[PDB]
Amino acid sequence: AQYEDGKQYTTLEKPVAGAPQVLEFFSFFCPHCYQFEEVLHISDNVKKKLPEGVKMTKYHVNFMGGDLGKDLTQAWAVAMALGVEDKVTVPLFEGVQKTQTIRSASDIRDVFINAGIKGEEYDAAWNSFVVKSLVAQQEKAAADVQLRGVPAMFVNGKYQLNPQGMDTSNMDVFVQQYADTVKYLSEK
Repeated sequence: AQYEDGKQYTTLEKPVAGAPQVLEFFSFFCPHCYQFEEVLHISDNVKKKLPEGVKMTKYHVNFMGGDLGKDLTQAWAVAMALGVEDKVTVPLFEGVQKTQTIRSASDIRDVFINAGIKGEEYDAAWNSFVVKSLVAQQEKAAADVQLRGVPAMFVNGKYQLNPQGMDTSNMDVFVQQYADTVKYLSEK
């Protein structure tokens, strides 16, 4: 065919019931994730091709960057709770990978302050039980597909995007092929 299991995607031999429709995993420590967000705008181009009613989920992971990795998963939980994903994603990536000015939870906090979230409300979110269960969700979803690498995308709890099986000569063409694959899998 044109889309083949093992080629643009793989199939989970252990499918995950009740999973988010489009589920993306990343780490602010992850170099291809930086590309995916900053150069390729994968998430955004996928959304643009997704059908009516399809919700998109993105979670952070713990298995990169040790102690700071976990802080970043909690901070992403804070970002999701406050709905400020689009204001911190770029400075977190650049603070971790470009300028390397993020070395502690306090430096992560600074990024939110500079993006205009108030100290009081950041610290309240950070310590909140709603953020705790939001961290729990991120971990459980990763555990469900027994995730050992990022970037990763899963469709309908049963298909996993396979970007190595796509041409990378042209970055634009790579993205469209990627988003079209997500759309195809979505309609399966």
